[PDB]
Amino acid sequence: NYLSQPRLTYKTVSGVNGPLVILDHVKFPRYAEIVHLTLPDGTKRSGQVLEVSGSKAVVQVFEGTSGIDAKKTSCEFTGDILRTPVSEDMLGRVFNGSGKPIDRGPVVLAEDFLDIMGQPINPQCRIYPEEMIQTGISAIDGMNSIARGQKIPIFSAAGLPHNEIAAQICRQAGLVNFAIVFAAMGVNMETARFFKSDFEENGSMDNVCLFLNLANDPTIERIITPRLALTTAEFLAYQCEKHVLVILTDMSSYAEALREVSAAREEVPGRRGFPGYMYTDLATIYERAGRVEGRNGSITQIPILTMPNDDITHPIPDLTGYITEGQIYVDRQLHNRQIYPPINVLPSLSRLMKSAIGEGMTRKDHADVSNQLYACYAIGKDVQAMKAVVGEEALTSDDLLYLEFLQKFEKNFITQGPYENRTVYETLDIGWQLLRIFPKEMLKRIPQSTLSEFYPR
Amino acid sequence: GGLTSEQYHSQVVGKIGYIARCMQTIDPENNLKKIREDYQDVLIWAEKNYRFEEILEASKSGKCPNDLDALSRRSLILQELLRLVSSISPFKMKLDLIESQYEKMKQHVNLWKSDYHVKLNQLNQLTDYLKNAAPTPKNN
Amino acid sequence: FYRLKKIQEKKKIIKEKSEKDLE
Amino acid sequence: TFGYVHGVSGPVVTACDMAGAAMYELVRVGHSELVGEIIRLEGDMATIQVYEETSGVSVGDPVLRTGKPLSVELGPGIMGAIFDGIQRPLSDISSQTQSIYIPRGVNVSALSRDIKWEFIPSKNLRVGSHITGGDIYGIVNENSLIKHKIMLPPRSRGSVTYIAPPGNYDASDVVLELEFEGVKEKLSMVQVWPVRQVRPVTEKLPANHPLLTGQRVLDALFPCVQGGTTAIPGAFGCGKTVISQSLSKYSNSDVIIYVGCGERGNEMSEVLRDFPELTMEVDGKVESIMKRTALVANTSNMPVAAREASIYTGITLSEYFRDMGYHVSMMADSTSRWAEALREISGRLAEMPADSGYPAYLGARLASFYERAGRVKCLGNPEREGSVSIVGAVSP
Amino acid sequence: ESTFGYVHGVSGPVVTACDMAGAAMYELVRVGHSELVGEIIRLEGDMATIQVYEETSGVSVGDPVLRTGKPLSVELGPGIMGAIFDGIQRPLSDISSQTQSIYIPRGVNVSALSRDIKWEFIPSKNLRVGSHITGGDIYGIVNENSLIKHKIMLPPRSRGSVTYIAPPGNYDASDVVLELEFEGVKEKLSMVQVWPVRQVRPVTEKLPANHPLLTGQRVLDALFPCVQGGTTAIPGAFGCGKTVISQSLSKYSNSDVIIYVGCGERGNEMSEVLRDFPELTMEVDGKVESIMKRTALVANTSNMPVAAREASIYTGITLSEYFRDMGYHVSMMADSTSRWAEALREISGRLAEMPADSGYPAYLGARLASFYERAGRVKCLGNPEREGSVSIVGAVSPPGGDFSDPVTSATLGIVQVFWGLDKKLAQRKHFPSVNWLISYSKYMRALDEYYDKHFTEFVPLRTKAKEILQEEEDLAEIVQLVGKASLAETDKITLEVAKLIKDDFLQQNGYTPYDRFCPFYKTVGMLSNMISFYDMARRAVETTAQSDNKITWSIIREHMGEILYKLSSMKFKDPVKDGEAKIKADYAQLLEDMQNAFRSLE
Amino acid sequence: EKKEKQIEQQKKIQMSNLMNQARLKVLRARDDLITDLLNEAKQRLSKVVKDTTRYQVLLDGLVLQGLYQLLEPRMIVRCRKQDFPLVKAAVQKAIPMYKIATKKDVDVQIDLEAYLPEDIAGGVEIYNGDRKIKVSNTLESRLDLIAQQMMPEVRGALFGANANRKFLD
Amino acid sequence: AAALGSHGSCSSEVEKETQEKMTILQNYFEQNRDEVLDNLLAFVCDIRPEIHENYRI
Ligand SMILES: Nc1ncnc2c1ncn2[C@@H]1O[C@H](COP(=O)(O)OP(=O)(O)O)[C@@H](O)[C@H]1O
Repeated sequence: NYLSQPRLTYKTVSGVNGPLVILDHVKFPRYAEIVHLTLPDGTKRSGQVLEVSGSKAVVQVFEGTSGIDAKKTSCEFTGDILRTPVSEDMLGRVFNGSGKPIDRGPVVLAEDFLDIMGQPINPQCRIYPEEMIQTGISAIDGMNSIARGQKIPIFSAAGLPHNEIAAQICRQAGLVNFAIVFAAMGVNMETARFFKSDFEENGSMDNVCLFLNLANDPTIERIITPRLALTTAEFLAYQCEKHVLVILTDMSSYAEALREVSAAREEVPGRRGFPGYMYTDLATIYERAGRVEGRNGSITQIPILTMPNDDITHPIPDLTGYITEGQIYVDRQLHNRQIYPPINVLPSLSRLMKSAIGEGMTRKDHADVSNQLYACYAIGKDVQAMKAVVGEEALTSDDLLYLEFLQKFEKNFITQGPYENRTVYETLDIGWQLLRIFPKEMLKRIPQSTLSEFYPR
Repeated sequence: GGLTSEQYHSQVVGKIGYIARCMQTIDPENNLKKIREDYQDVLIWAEKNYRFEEILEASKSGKCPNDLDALSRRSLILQELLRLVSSISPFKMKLDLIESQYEKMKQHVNLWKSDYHVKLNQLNQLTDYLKNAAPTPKNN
Repeated sequence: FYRLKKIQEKKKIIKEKSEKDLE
Repeated sequence: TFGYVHGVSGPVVTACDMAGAAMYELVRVGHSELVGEIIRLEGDMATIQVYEETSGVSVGDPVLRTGKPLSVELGPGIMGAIFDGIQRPLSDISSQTQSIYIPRGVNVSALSRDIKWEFIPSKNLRVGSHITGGDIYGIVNENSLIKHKIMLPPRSRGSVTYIAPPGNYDASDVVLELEFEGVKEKLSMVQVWPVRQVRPVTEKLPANHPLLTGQRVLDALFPCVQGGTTAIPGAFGCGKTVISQSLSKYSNSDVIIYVGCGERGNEMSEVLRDFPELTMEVDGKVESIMKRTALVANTSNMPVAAREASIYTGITLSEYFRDMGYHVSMMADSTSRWAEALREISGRLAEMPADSGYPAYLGARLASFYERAGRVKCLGNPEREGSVSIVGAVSP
Repeated sequence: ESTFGYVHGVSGPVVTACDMAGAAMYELVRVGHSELVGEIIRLEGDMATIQVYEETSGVSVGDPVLRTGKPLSVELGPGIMGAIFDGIQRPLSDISSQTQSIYIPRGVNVSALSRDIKWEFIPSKNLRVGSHITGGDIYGIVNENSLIKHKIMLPPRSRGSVTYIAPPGNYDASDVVLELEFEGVKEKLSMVQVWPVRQVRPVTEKLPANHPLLTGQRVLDALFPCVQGGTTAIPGAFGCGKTVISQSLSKYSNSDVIIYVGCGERGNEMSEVLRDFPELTMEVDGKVESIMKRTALVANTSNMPVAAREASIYTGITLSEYFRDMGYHVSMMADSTSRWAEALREISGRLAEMPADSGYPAYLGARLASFYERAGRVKCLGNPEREGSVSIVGAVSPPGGDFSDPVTSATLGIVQVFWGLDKKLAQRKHFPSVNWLISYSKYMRALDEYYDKHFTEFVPLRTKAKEILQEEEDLAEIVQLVGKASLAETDKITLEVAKLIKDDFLQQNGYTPYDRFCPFYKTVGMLSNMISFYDMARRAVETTAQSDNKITWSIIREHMGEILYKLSSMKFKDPVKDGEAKIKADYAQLLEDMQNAFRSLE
Repeated sequence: EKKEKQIEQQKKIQMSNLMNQARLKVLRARDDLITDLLNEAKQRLSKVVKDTTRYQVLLDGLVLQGLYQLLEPRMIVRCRKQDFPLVKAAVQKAIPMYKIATKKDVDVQIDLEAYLPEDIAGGVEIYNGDRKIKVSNTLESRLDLIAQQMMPEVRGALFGANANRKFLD
Repeated sequence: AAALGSHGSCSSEVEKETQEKMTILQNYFEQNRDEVLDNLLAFVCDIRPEIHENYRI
């Protein structure tokens, strides 16, 4: 039942250091409870107790500590953890990174006060994500197919059209109830306006929710922003049984907020100064995906991240790559050549694809065709690297065919218009229209039965 | 991002009070009847001697008109009329022309993109210079 | 840097404990 | 009113009787009134990172808290001024002291009082009239090019209780009084705003109109919009002066702000020598560009905090002119020198290094700075668009 | 003395507690009104510091902290097999069945082994009142599953004289089935024993490991073989196959039971295991049976509490040592021992200990060592002799994909087998992505005595395969700067056979039925053909380059292009559809066809 | 044709904006109705405080509730002048009940130098003797604290239960 | 002109549907207000003084 006991309010700010306000004389501090701070000028702020010890409570302040005062600050301890006022009516709405509305509508009337952290979905009750989504993009639906409830990020260099690809997934995604939750961390308004405008223009609003943390909004909200989005997605996908697609924009800016907090708290650094626990913290975001026992609903996720300095080995793409099932990669080596969408298949992979393809889902050839496209594209890059040393005179006639394959593959299989939608079946037809460039006997990844049914067609 | 609720409603009672001050300047005599009717909803809140706090809490209560995207458009039309009439001060324009220019501006999509605003800014550039410039052939 | 920062913090804590023990 | 110095170690001064202090409030430390920012509170004590050299600060010296964080005095008297990065007026420091140096602990007000400017009150206002943050309560005719729109501070609102008649005033004469919740505010022409706080606006508009530089390659192949964010590789051979001077001599911008983030001493003085001598055509006259620019100039040996605050001062000036409905442009002659200053602050705060030794927040400090660019509907009632275009040079 | 102390402070997974005077280090405690499990990681006066095994969000100062005198411990007995447990041995199936919710509720006190179920118990017949009994004595067999005779045995710390033994019948986990007396003190035992996970279960002797752990995969079984009782790592970057290998050993190996530890792994891993293992079947005695009947899962998915990763590893090895004492050849998967090391990093960080490298604690080497050294083949404890084993397979997941990583470096100094997975192979979808240059096995000298018996032809073939692959790398470093035209014809043959070995031997598709498993007779037959081509093709050039009638790689390819295609086709032979005699006959036909074709060039 | 696509896009955006503003008008109406319910509850409390019988029972509760949250050995209770005779009795009943439940003495004073605003309908606020810590038991605070947490039950009653919600996850 | 006419028609339709939805909301409110108002008034009046569970001695 409701917490009937009246909240204590403390002026006992015994110190302030970085983003932390250290209360004292506190009565039974509750770890991770939320405190509402009132500054001397009456400005409201909020903060989470990150450590407790006897009478002390180390409140991290979301809106930052600038202007906190050791005598005039008032800290109202709410007696409970951070909760989201979730409801169905969050679809068709826009909220800032702290869950306050910014669409000039009212506050959310809560159907429930879900804990923002969620809970671990019991691995016995986690239904395996077998059903396919067509995203409409051949570089995905062909060689990187996405399951219903499968978490799979877009990894990109900086300045690439990854937002336009993620918008295209929102525009075109459908199965081979539906809703979207969009989150963004540290997004520039020039990009926030793009997503908000694309959903409004496509008329999608009645089934999408947006959480926006803009580039100038307080950096600590980035930590709760994807959790508010996922908490709303858990309500929609488990309490209301929708298929929800969750888009998380620049998990890089989320990971930068982790690096800031650790640098200010002096927590132990892993690689590149990120928190030593970063894999657990990302897992608390990314594992809130997938189907569950006795619910029709599902949380798909497409995280999005700018890889710093294009480095695939960087902790952000690396830890994301160890959690999420598969990664879609987009590359300057395609985008500079005007190849939109710039999806480089070779570093890409969908872990849940092996299950989302073949009879009842897709044509029986799909599992073989995908692997042979990888072999030909990869050998094409390898003979291209050879050509750059030894020239086309040293390459065999078959090596020239792998170069012609690479050209026809990037022009036909990857390149696709921003409003062009391709079925998986049309994509596999294009797959064979490329694989047919080689003689039948060259196709060393495909079974003889699959070649006999599909190679001459 | 955006504005605090106190700032938002403060900007609303600002634009209401300002639309009224503009209306009193464009029409000291109630001659522009069809224009004045298109602001009666906001003008009541300033023609009555309300305290700033009273009109502010009335805006929070939704009794005052309070969409800033509506008030900015409505206020911009009146101000671009007032800038017109003030930038031609030596020649009082006819009342039918005033209500005609108001209607044409009310029908236009966005006045800052309009050639109306370009022409009016050029009129102001000449006028404001001539209010200060010394005797010389160019200035004559 | 992190090791040396924690060492300097531990020395500050030892100084604070000594100042309390001098009461 | 004031606390007392309790301890000192390099730039870090610990002070006691600081119980009323606030985090990042700005303090005058020592009998010399050295500037310093509170970096920590620990009860009735504060730790102040003094910006200036602390040599000679003594235990028991006074520590006067200014009621404000690092902040820019905005108002008439900005145009043609040269400031350091913490908003001290370098031309007035020279002219008032007759010394070649910046003295330690300058108290000089950043917009000079005892100068009288012609003020015109906005002719529609009356006693009892409603007014809101960003309303223009008058104009100051400081220059032929730039008329300074005097306006209500963004947080202020209420009913006008007095307005000054047309006349001559210094920045500390009361020009407007207004009442809200039974409390009166007396307003000067000077307006003080926290330098790390974005100045609010009615709407952050999409940027759509070109910032013509008058340069074929730039204006045709790589246009920057008004309100756009842009970078230049600021290095020796590159010729970075060409864009800087072209923007100065021709650009479709109403006001230009420069920030020297810690330039080399001679290179800074080259810029400060050149700009008084640059001119542009206006209404068929030729006039010095110093009528429409302000220079936030720092050499590499200015206090670390002046170099780190340099961009925040330049953008706070630029946002102030944006809120007048001027299409501001600004340059930073190297954001890398600003990031070295930010690195040094972080090293003195003893924070964890991120990449190449820079702090964790470098990306968010840059992104929150560039996000302050744009085109906007300003605050207050006169329905005016403005912009800030940011030209931040980089030195890889 | 009070049986409980109180929470003094909290920092993520670490709770400091006052009034803990007389609490033992690594004693288990219940923290909070929700009774969250935690274990005492430090002592600091009348005060203790607790690694809480459940998420501490909402724990308050002054919350009760109940002491227990128990260390972190696992119930062992009937009902382990086929169940799925969390990192602290609570069955996720009963958590779901009791709670009726998709979530794991904080602080659930569900008993690890169920007490309402009655199990069929056969006493060992030879025992009677007055008989002598000692730790590890099998006093009855419980008919748990069709595959797994659950040998009930006396706890290793216990000994005495039998005072009662239950007759054949049906009993639950609380029913007394055996009673001892020792020194005049009685001791009653049910079918469930509790073991402290941090303490190794003792053995009569740790035997040398001398039989291959045959797996699903060609490259493993042939070129880098594991041994039953061996310690193995699979260090690999994301998306390489480290779990596909972990699953493929679990689905297809000669291990009697598998303990699968989902320590810090993604959530859908456990779902994929629970999807596949009830449907996938082995065969015993002419009966088809589901492999889930021989597997236990210790889930602790990446989002479940960080501390529970450590308890999950120690739970899975304690279960594995329990079935090892039954004489079962256990295999234990650990899906990331670096996701364990990261939990040691995090608790060590909350305790503010000094780090060694990348923030990891200095004891990480010893923590990993005292995990892998729990492997072996053993003479079990107690009366009837057994030769059980634990084989451990740690899927190390190096940050950034870089094997200079401390977990990888410490693990490599501890394991005897290293299947290093290369991301560049996985990008090319060359799977299994095991890099044959960096990988090794230290067990080959111990396994040669098995191959010399069962597969006397194999040791030369293994040697030649490694040599052909090594030569391809030593050739490739030249070719990359001059072009293939620089090579001798023997070296073209070496490169081409190394491409056959790369694309058709080493590569193996673990999903498609032909390569879903690959028995050793298929593996040796494939390799024998590829090396038979090498020795004949090399002889053909070396025999004729002395003359005008010189054979070349192009001459061989144009005369024998169908043989090259047939050699690559050998992977498609399917042990489900094709009998052993059929695959052996086809592979013998390719040997004869090659011999007659090379005899036609000479 | 590009201009016609822009006309169709403008039509779609305009119809989308109409649907968005329509949805928001409904949501604003819901929030106003919930606000009217909370205002009517504040008015019902402003009637209850006229009965010194029920209002003394509320103050006996609200004062002791404050004491049980603070637990300090010295406390200051703040009320309006109109409340003070009732609050003095409430403190005189609460001190015994407090010492019983906590097994310890307390000194409690009423803040006769700093009464609450007359705008408050009723209830009490309680502070330490050092004033550094407080607990708010004004009837307005109690109503907002509960009416915020009960908002799911309130929405379920004033608009009916959500037909799509099938699990309490 | 055909787009502008369709926008005017749609504006009338969404306003009509909004006034219908607001009528339905007003009805559910007036059917339930008394019970809700009395329940909030009961919970807010029913104080139940409590010490925090972690208090000792
Ligand atoms: N032997 C194999 N046969 C076929 N596909 C494989 C094989 N090994 C790995 N893969 C593919 O590689 C993907 C990534 O491997 P996985 O082990 O799931 O990743 P990780 O190494 O991060 O645990 C798998 O989902 C599967 O699609």
